[PDB]
Amino acid sequence: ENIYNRLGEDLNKWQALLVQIRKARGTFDNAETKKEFGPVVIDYGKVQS
Amino acid sequence: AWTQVLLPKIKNVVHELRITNQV
Repeated sequence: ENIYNRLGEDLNKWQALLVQIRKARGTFDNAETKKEFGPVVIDYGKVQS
Repeated sequence: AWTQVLLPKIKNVVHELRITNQV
């Protein structure tokens, strides 16, 4: 409801954040399971689904 | 011989099924 009120009657309804959400699907929805970085590996295994 | 192998060292070809944006 907060989002709806904030963006009620946007370009049509949102038309913008419905676009940036698709980009936000990054760091996510990829065959990669654990992001390695040097000797530090952050594993999104439990949250992936 | 290669054919009857298909049906000679053959490489194993593999490909996968995945899903993206729920497709």
